[PDB]
Amino acid sequence: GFSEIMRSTLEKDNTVGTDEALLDIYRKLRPGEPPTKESAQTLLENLFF
Amino acid sequence: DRVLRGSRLGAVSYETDRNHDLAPRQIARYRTDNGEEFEVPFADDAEIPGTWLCRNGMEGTLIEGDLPEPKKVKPPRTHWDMLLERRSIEELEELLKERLELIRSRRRG
Amino acid sequence: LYRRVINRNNRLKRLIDLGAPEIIVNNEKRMLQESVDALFDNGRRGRPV
Amino acid sequence: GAMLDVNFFDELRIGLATAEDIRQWSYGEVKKPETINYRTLKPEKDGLFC
Amino acid sequence: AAPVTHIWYFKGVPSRLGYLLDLAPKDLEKIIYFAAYVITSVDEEMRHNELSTLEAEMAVERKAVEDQRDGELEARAQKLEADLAELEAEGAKADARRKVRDGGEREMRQIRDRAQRELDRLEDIWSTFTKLAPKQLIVDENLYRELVDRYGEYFTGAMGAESIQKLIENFDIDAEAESLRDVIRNGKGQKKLRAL
Amino acid sequence: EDESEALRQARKDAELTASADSVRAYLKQIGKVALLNAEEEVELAKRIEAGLYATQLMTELSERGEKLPAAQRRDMMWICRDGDRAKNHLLEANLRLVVSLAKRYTGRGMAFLDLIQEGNLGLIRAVEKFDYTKGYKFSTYATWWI
Repeated sequence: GFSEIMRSTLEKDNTVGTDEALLDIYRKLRPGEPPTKESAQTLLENLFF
Repeated sequence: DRVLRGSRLGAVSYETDRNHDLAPRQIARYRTDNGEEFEVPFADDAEIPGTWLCRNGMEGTLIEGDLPEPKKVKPPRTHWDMLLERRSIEELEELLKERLELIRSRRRG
Repeated sequence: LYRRVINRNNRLKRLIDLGAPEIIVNNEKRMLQESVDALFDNGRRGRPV
Repeated sequence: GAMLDVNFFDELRIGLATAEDIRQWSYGEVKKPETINYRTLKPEKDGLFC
Repeated sequence: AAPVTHIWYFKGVPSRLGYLLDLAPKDLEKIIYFAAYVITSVDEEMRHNELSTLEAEMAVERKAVEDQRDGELEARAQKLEADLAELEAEGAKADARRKVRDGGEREMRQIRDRAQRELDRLEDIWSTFTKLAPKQLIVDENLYRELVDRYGEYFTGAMGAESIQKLIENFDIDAEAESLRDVIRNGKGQKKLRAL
Repeated sequence: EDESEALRQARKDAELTASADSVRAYLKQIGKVALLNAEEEVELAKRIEAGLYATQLMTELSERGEKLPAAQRRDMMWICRDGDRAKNHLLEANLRLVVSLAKRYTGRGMAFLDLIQEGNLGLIRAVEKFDYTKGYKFSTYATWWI
């Protein structure tokens, strides 16, 4: 709430919906693969945790 | 461990490059299939073969029309041969008739 | 590199002699193309051999 | 020009070589990947050292 | 047993093949590794004659397609009248009697969307066949297959190094030379820099 | 959401990729056609053997033989072409098993795509010598040749 730059990137994200961001992450990182939401869902869990 | 002494598989014998007299040699003018002529210097007492593998990579025959007729080997094996070595004549005829009736049922029903 | 190019070219010539589907022939020709690329400059286009 | 290159040159014309130039250069079409026979240690027929 | 492009005249910057054919290097790598086809040649006379006859043919095809689509509309209307007979003739709920109608409308929407998507694909392939020209890339294999088996005349299209050899075969250096001389004579800006 | 058009649109953008990994390009290529079952393989072997005998008999009648009717000539020519179309269908169907076998033979001498390609040539040999009347699945017989 205090963070100004985080607030400006909060309003400036142009993507709402968690899986709508998940496919964005998968499309930027993967490209050459279908969305298949659960495969994008596990990947961010797989890549860091 | 070793002293790193290399040697290619070759022999070096130093004689004088003499050019005054040599062995007398004929010349065979081989010709390929695609109108290409090549020359091989063969000796006098030398059986000249009718065909020869020239620099073009194709089997160049001798341009003198001797034509020794090698009568080459059979074609190795075809898929027809692989079919025929396990099936029967009336079996293939029956399958032909089945698929012919199938094209009847396809086109005209 | 010369052995790779000779191998893939002879296999491609065998494949066209055999009569092969389009996917196998195109994959073989792409392999031959990448082999000649590796011969003239390895490590230029993508992964070095 | 030269083929054994006795020392009298003036120019070294580089040039983009065509397929006719390459198959006119060569002395034979190598068509086998066999380098050296495994036992007799001599170069093979139509191999890379033929 | 099949031609090959030299990597020096393709991958070095600037790509000399890319300048000689005025292709982008992304397009060049997409061609010469068999990732996308290229229309190496095209016809004109057969193109415009059968453009007339085939615009009539694709209009016939779209008419039969719309006949299939409103036949699907008739089938959905009959199933919706079945939903009427099963929702407002016996004892049914207030909103479950209309959720079946909303599901039938959903089915009609996705059915007409399917017919609309193949309609747009047929329209796209007709637009592509009208705007066909040499040195054009065609990505999306299925579109190239449909274009080939529909209009296998009027053009040739190969893929890879043999297509590149065909392209340099059908290329006058003098025509492109005088074209670029005229462009560096008259033009300006980024077109002048690229033309130089 | 399956029918979310951003998802299938991103799929349509993701198939439009460069993919300089040529192995990944070939795998994306072979992932297109779907896999068969036993009745499919039986029908394909039927078409292959029928078209083989059809082009054999057409070769026989091509030498000095019967002047064929245009109709019988047309249907047997369609049979001949459909046999090889089914054959290419079979090979392109079973490319994936070849990749499954050659994924374990890697790492010693040959590279990966050379292994996949020679497995494909063995697959061609297997579907040449494959019999369907023995009542076994095709992958069982093809595994030996691959």
